[PDB]
Amino acid sequence: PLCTLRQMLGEARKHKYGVGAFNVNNMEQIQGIMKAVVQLKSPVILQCSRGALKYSDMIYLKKLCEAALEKHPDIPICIHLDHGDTLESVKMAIDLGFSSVMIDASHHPFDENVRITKEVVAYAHARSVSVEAELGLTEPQDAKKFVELTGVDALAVAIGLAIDRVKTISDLTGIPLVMHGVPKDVKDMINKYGGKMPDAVPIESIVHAIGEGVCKINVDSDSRMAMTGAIRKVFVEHPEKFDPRDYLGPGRDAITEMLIPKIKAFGSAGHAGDYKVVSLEEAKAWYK
Amino acid sequence: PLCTLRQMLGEARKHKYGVGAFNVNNMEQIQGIMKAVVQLKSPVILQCSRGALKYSDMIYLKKLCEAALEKHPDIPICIHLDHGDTLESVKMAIDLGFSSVMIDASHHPFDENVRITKEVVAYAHARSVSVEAELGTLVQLTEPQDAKKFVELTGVDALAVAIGTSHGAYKFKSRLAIDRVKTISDLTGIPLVMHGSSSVPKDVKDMINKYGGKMPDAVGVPIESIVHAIGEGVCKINVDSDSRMAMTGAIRKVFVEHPEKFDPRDYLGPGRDAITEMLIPKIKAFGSAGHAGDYKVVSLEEAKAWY
Ligand SMILES: [Zn+2]
Repeated sequence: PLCTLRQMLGEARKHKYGVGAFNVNNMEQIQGIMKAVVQLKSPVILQCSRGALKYSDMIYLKKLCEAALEKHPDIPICIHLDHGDTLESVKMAIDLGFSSVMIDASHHPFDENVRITKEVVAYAHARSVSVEAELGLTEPQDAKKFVELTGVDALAVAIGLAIDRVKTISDLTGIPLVMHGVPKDVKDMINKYGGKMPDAVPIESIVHAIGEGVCKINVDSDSRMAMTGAIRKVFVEHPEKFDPRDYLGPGRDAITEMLIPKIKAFGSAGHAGDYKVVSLEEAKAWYK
Repeated sequence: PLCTLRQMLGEARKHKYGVGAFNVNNMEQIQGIMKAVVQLKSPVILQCSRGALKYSDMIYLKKLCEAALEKHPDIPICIHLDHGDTLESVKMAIDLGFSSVMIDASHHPFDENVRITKEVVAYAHARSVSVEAELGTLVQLTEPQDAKKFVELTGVDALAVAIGTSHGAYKFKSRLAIDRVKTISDLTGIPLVMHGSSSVPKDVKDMINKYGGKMPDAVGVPIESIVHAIGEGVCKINVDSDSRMAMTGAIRKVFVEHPEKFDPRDYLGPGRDAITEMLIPKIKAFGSAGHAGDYKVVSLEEAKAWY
């Protein structure tokens, strides 16, 4: 059922596991993600940026998310606006039926980040909708003050040695923390088949951080790369094929295969049935 | 609004135009088709084969079609099951909200085709849903007198005819039977459908081959031939390979010119736009442009009275 971020991450915090939050932009991406979380009976957060909403003209993505919610009634599913920039973007998402939003004003000075975030929280909490915010190396007492002044349900913090910082931020704020954004397999495949990926690019570190309070792990690039590597492989190996199902299907399955190990490591496997999901309407009571 | 094939093709037949019926399998393909028909203010048939519904777990495609219906309220849009094989596949499509279904029993002897088709017609007409059937294969070309008898015995709303086309991008080695079309049209009195009608336009094929694809001998139906058939009674023209080639060609181009890109929106976006650009002159040629505002669409519930 549609689930709030507050309830889904509160459960993860209480049982020391993290939930993957996967950016989705079209049908094959949502299908690849849901096959993994359903196979591992894990809750999931589907997230969409304002750009993803533009790409799908808003309505197509809303309807694909309704499809997931209907096809897998027993999986807690949070639909979340990633990297929201303004109250106007938040209103737009809540209107589409989202159950959570991120208001990212972390590039602003502290007081202005608080001002903008507070306004979003008032609007969202009145509808039962959860709010994630960010504060950007983060003094734990500054994190505590920010959460006190704003009332956000979750806090993305600048992470990095200092794992007791994560622990301290989690203990002082008392709320779920979020960790924002590269497999050899995917990387090698893309280059093998014509790609030119940056020389950029550790799971253990993420596991370590979950144990101290990180409850939401954002994954976007990895899925994009899995799909692209799979399509490039079909294009080289079978150049006569032109039906999109012939390369998007393999791309959809690469996403699922790349996600299974991650979900297992984050620890949310098996937890989908742990709690009765609270509706947005019943959630309004949490905020009085 | 959601429209029946009987209404949409009846208008097409009365005014001597044809309506493109485009297979869709996902979001970007629907978006590409809708942008073209909305630009041209034309009717449109979005069709989903049983394979497309498998690919989309049924519900994702049902919801994407709803998104199209909601986003473009004033365009008559028929949601049609392409190449249904059994009454069970037809009940499934109707349950998903479709307004039209094709029952293809053309590979069965005449009497069996008639029997399987009658079963579908009874269930579909009882819900106001239109029915397309096929007599002739694709090589059994359609016999005009037999087509007249089949329609009288089945009551279908539209008949797919066999005149030389076929599915796929390699329809000819380097033709067709359009004289039969007028005769079938006159004898049956109903809208006719032409399957395997992608044209494999030059722009699209050249792009695939320029950027690593291997389709040097792809050949489609010339647009002039389809325009001629429309003038003789063809009202629905099925197009699938052309959209597939357009998307694939555009993705291949991005992959070569910009090997650094790996976000699917960066290549499926250009894919979607290529479908739209490919469809615009085709829709103009079919003659359906500017006709989306011609009639008030009858709901499936009201359409039950027709039967
Ligand atoms: Zn066909």
